Amino acid sequence: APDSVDYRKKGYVTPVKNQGQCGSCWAFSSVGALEGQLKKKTGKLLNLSPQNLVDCVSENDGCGGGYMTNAFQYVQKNRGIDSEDAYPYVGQEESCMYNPTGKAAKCRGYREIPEGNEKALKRAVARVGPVSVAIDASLTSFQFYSKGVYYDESCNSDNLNHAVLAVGYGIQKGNKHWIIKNSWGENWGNKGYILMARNKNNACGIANLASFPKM
Ligand SMILES: *C(#N)C1=NC([C][C][C]N2[C][C][C][C][C]2)=[C]C(C2=[C]C(C(F)(F)F)=[C][C]=[C]2)=N1
Repeated sequence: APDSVDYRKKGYVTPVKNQGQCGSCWAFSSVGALEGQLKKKTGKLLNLSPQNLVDCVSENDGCGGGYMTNAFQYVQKNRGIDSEDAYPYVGQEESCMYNPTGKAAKCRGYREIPEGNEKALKRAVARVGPVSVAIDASLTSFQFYSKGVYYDESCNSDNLNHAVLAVGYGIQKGNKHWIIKNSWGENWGNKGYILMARNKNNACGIANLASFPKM
């Protein structure tokens, strides 16, 4: 469709994951944006290791939460991130066991979308690929999402408490959206995904903490 993109159809997006009981959403957001850039740069991707991030990004709080920017900084400084197959997800924080022989991607830094600018976010998604985004995911209504374009007037754009991955944008039945990849399993939402309101005054803080890795 004109003025839309869906990166899942272009091979930039791996299967939806389940973080389990661990607060590693940021590690799944981060590996997601890295996966997209792997495909962009090399023509192929593989699953990258969230557990590598949870365990080794000491600036974040493991299963207590974190920021995607810190993970990108880590992959750059560490000269790599392992594959999921080299360093599998266990759902709790463990000692850092990074080994460069399982290295599957690299990072030369990151950029942040100007705060609150959805138009800038759309150009990022159009010109880069999948972009890491933070949202207010606290509402009951967010959690019980199944179909349509999500909008709730109660969403607080200043309460950013959950990390997700913007993998496209479009319009459905006259409602502009972002295609959002979550890490609560394929059972959640619509096969792991949520369509969130686009251009509805930065609904849920969608454009407030957006970043992508340079590769
Ligand atoms: C993700 N996952 C995640 N987890 C946490 C800790 C657990 C939060 N809590 C939410 C309600 C129900 C059960 C558990 C914290 C964060 C977090 C993420 C961000 C970011 F901006 F990066 F999106 C900011 C603050 C906290 N994410």
